[PDB]
Amino acid sequence: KESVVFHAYGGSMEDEKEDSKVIPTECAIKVFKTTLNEFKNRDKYIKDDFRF
Amino acid sequence: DQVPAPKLKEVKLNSEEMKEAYYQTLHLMRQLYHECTLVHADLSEYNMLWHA
Amino acid sequence: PLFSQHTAADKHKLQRFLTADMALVATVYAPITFPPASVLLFKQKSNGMHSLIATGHLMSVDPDRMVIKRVVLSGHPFKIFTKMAVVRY
RNA sequence: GAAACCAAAGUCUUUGGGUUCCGGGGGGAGUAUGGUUGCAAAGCUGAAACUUAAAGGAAUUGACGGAAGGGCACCACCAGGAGUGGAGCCUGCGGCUUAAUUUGACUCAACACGGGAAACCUCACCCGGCCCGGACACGGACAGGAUUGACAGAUUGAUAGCUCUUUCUCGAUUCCGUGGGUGGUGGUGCAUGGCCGUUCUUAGUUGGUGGAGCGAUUUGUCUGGCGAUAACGAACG
RNA sequence: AUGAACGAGGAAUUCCCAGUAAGUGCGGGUCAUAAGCUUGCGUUGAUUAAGUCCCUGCCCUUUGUACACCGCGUCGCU
Repeated sequence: KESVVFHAYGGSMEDEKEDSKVIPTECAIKVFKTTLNEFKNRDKYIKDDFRF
Repeated sequence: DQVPAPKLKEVKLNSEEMKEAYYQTLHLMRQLYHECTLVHADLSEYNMLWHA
Repeated sequence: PLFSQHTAADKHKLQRFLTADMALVATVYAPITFPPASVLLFKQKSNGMHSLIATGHLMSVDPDRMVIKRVVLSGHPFKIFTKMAVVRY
């Protein structure tokens, strides 16, 4: 309802950086829905958080 | 192989496997409450996946 | 020669005929001559009569000035959806 | 008076009491140069080249608040009721095959909707076959025939002259091309009308008169918890 | 004849405030043949509430409001 999960195959980065994160072969991309008016009830768990 | 892990509700586990899954869920909840200092607040059968 | 537009860009579209008002560029293999230079164009009309057609000056000499021949292919769209078309011929 | 405002910022096109300084669209720029004062920092005086069609001043509303309140509704909620979602199945949707499994419609505002419970019809879709129902006008052919229809056999699903053989009928009612009209459940409902649905079954919409303002605009179309009350009346809903 | 699933159904969600839901049939449309659909009609018939903005939306009101600045670069020849 709020996000869509897509399975995809990740690429192999040719940059030999020592601090480069290892990309998994299979990845999941979650894209949150931004055009749906059903998210008006989610403010209860965000307004109570001191970090944001 | 681009197949997502099935949910805990849709998994047909045996009695020992169900007990092991319940113990793992309890341990994960204890680790989240104590070490991660966070409450999931949406923990259910559809929020848990069984893999290996 | 080959006739082209006299624009400022790199590619020059080939002109398949000589226009009566547009100023064109005639491009051909020729002995090299340093500009400026008066340029005259003649044709045998009949019985060795040199007829004048066009005139101008000599621009810079270079083989890098490419001439592009174009062909446009026509098609009649016989089915139309919104932003989608089915075209034949 | 541009107004904000001002008993002076009044006695100003009905323009003249005396006098001093100072501004001339915006930047460059209070910059450079020169002079002068200064221990110095600096000060006083102070350009141009070039650059732009605006820069600016007062007041009036509010698109929008990431500003806050109320108020409304079993297409929202509480108290519940009966349910669906779980079974089998009927019918609509997609996905999949199929020659076709026509198509329109995709949140409420599509999905037992298209009066759509389709054996033929319907029916548009697939396969096969038949007819012209080419109106009309021109040119050619045509009476010593332009043609139409047809028994029997071959073929054909078809007592389909549909084509051939077999040759029997028919009297311009035509035939072939040229233009050009019809016929389409063919394509655009993102080209239209009409009708319908929806926002919304909401609770609003517009005018007229009076008063304030040069004007945009304002009051009405109303502060309060009786009382203020430059406002009063209409019309649609 | 055959007798299956189906033991009141998670997450989630629909309609409903009185002759109302719900049960119950009947008639019309469709219809050569026909209703699980639809439109109507009677029959039997209640519990809860006389409220709220808690969810979903919608509606008004007042308060102001007509992309300001500080934090994209090195080298190369003609």
